[PDB]
Amino acid sequence: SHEQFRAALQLVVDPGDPRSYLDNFIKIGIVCIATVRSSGKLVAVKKMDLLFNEVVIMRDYQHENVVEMYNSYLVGDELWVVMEFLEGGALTDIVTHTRMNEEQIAAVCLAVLQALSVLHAQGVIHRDIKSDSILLTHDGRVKLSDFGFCAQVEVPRRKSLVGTPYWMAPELISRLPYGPEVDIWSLGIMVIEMVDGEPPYFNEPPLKAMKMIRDNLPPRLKNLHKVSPSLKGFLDRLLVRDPAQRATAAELLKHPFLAKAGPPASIVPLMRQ
Repeated sequence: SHEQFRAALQLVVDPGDPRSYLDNFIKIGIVCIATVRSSGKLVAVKKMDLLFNEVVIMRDYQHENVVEMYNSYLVGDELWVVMEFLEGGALTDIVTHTRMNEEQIAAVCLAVLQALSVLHAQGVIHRDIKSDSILLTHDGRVKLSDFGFCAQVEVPRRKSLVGTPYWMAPELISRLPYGPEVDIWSLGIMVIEMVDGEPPYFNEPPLKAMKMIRDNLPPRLKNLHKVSPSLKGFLDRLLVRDPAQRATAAELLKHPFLAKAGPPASIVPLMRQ
């Protein structure tokens, strides 16, 4: 915190306020929810009073798979963010108790990939890809959340120590320069999550795990006993230790595993329980 580091802040932010059109607020828990007098839509804000990276970077972007960040303001020492609110939860409330299928799995994967595919050419990297950063509509539509760790990359390589260890890239843990390909390794660990329910080494304290991520072969499935050879095949391309022999998002859409993705509706009954 500092009011000079908040100097390059205010500028990149709309002025005025939201409660000129928006009004019927209510603390819900996240913070608030208002209404649009023009239509009646409600929004959910997250108030406050680096992190630089969400505001500037993603204020220039919008995808149907990314919770839309509408507008940004502050009164005094307090930032107001209008945001696309959804009721439908995170994939973590699902993976942890029941066992998904390839149709549901395939749908979370390509959904996640539809985002990455444009976020990446656009020169940005999530850096915290895991089930926990995925949100769902009540209807069963799939989106990518939580860009509290992102950054904009001449400068095509990066090396900042960030994310969540059990999902991290070896090149990233190993302090070898990486690119967006890290986001690609993370998907596979989220895949292990969808099949077995947990990320590898999750029994371990994070740091030693980061060693075991560091110097063991790519992680293998404990299930497999109910695993179509196609999920292996897809899985088998994303868990590459050599960053360069690792498959690309552009490649993965063309993958036959993805013939099995289901509609939103096909996903709905997982949250229903």
